[PDB]
Formats: sequence, structure tokens, C-alpha cells
Amino acid sequence: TKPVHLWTKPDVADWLESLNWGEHKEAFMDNEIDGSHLPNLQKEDLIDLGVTRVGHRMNIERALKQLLD
Amino acid sequence: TKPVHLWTKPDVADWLESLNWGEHKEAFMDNEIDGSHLPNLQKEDLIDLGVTRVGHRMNIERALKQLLDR
Amino acid sequence: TKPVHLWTKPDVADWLESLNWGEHKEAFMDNEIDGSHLPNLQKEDLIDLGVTRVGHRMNIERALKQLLD
Amino acid sequence: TKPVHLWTKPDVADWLESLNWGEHKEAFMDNEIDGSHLPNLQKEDLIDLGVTRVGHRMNIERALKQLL
Amino acid sequence: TKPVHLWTKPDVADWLESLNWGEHKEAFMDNEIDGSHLPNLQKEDLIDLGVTRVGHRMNIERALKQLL
Amino acid sequence: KPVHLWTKPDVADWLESLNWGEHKEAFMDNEIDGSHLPNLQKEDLIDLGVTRVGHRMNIERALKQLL
Ligand SMILES: [Cl-]
Ligand SMILES: [Cl-]
Repeated sequence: TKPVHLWTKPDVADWLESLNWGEHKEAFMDNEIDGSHLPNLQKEDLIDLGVTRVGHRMNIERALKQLLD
Repeated sequence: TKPVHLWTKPDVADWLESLNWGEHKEAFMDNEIDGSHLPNLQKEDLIDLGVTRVGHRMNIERALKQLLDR
Repeated sequence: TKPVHLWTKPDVADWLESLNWGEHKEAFMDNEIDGSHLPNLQKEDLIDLGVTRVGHRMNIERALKQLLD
Repeated sequence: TKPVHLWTKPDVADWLESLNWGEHKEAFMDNEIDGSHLPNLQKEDLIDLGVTRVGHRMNIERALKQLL
Repeated sequence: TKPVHLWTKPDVADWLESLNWGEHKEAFMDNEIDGSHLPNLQKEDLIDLGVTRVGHRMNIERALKQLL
Repeated sequence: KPVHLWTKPDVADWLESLNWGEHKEAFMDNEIDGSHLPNLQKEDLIDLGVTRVGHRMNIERALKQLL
């Protein structure tokens, strides 16, 4: 399995789609988010990426932290 | 009773109604608040969820801390 | 290569181009960024310089570390 | 969205791949094609870039104008 | 993994070991430190818990700020 | 199957079996089959997209055992 730190920008878009978060793939792509960034995103980054719903963002944050395992 | 961390989004709405805070049901549901979020909500989160009255917000903050010992 | 602390303002523009970041030349030049400033550039500075896209900004922060560290 | 006129040479390569036209990334990269050029390429430019199959080139020309 | 606010006292012990700070397990255990307390510990709490070396304490404070 | 008869899909299955599926596409794209697998050197693996150092040495180790 490809490790997260090597995921490309399309790999990140595929990850979002796998979790039914494709609504954010355009913003993540336009902001050039790849796997070297993904597990290190903070609350303010996700707001800048258009993730605004409180519980929704906390869910994404949780999933992001899990990628560190 | 169900532990807080397993509360669904409807379960959280039920909790708000139990404490006569049903005015915030819609915002909590639209923001997908479930029990895995409740004890970690901070002032700014509550403001984003429409809890703007000062003393009212403080009362909710107290009830959230209480979830840690229920 | 010329040491970074000696880089002129055009030297910083060349570096931006060398990494396909020429879209930021005008802002860096207008703000008078030279080599003596590159080790002091923080996130807020880069945002002031027009680097707003999230992953793109973290890519520039990474390259600055690679250039100087 | 990043405007086309600011696409870098890698951005153009990624665009080619995205449309399964990756066979031409090397030529576009070697010829320093970026977003400032992409929407202005003509038939003869595309031929110089290795895009020789007729219908295939016509499809790229169609996409290049939809970038606008 | 498990959210920090749910961590039991043994869970906090496991976290300390995971960062090679096992010298502080029994003190954290005896003081009944669990996840509900962990992120809110201050300098004087850590000193009360036996975390005395300056840099070593700053390192623990940094990790605490990260689990939160 | 013996290794030197492995098809391109056979090599892909091998990578999958070792949870190295991230290299399926490049190995398939580069037309790697059993007749090539044993003769792959460090620079061939790099050309095939194998950049993690220790991981690459793990693959090289398995390629020898494949013999
Ligand atoms: Cl062609
Ligand atoms: Cl690799």
C-alpha cells in the first residue's frame, strides 16, 4: 500500500471520494494538497479549504490524524 | 444509559431537548454534531453553532463538562 | 552557487522561477525580498506576499528550509 | 481555481495525464509549454509537439478551446 | 486512536511509555491522571507529578499541546 | 508457475501478495514480467518508481529469493 506521505494530489482526491467527502476534492486540489500535507492539516487549514460544518470538520480531522498510524 | 461517545446525532438532539435547549437542535444536526464531538466543543464551536447568549452558553459549557462524569 | 545571504532581489526571482513559482516574482520584487529575508519568512509573510493556496504555501516553506537548512 | 494562464509546466503535464494524453507530456515539457501557451497552440504547434494523429489532434484542439 | 478524553489511567500510562517517559507512570497513576486531565496539565502540575528537568518538561508540554 | 514464465498480470499478483500493490501500475506499464523480474537492479527499481530506500532493499531481497 502506498504510504500517505507519497500520495499525489489525485491520490488525496481519491481518499476524499472513498470517505464520501468528494465535495472538498476541488478545493483540496486547487490548494495543491498532497499526502505530504494531508496528516498535518489543522482546523484553520480545513476552514481555508472550505470545510465549515463543525462536526463535519472534526470528523475529517479525526480521519486525518488516523492516517499517522 | 448509552455512553456519550456512542450518541448519534439524534441522541444529541434528544439531549438538547432534555435540557430545554431544543432551539439548537437544527444547528447541531446541520453541523453533524454527535457524541464524539460533544465533550470537545469549545466556546468558538458553540458560537459557530448559534449559542450566542453569554450566560446561556456558559450553562451549556458546564453541562458539557458534566458529560465527563455521567 | 552564490550564498543565499548574498542573493539580490533578482536572484530570489530566478529561484522562484527555477521552482515554477514565477507567479510570485512581482510580489516578492515589489516587497523587496532579497536573500537576507528568506530565512525570516514565516507563514504570515508568505500570505502577505500572495502565497495563499494551502499546500502550495507549505511547499514553499519546505523549499525554503531545504535552501537554508 | 488556478487560472489557466498561470498553469506551470507540471500543471500542463498533469492536465495531459488527466485526459489520458500522457504520451505528450515529455514533448510538452521539453518544449516548455505552460498555461500561457496552452490555449493558443495551433495545428502546426501541436504537430511540432508530436500530436500527429488527425482525430486525436482535433480532440486536443477542441479541449484547448474549452479551457477558455 | 481512542480519543484522549476517554483515556483511562492505564491508557495514560501507555502513552507515557510510547514516548519513553515511563519513569513517570507511577506518579501519574498515583495522582489519578487520566485523559480528561492530560491536555490541561500546566507547568506546576507536571512539577507536582515529578517532571523536573527543564528541557524534559518542555518536551512533555509540547506533546500535550499536540494530543490537543 | 515457475518465475520465468510469469506473465505481467502474474507479477502484479505477486506484488499484491506482498502488499506492494503501489507498484502494480508502474510494473505493468513498464511491461515487467517473470523474464525481467530476477534481473532487476537498483536503478531499474528506481525507474519503476521504487524510491523508499529500505523498502527498495526489501524488494531486492525478495527478488533474489524468487530465484
Ligand atoms: Cl499523436
Ligand atoms: Cl516507493
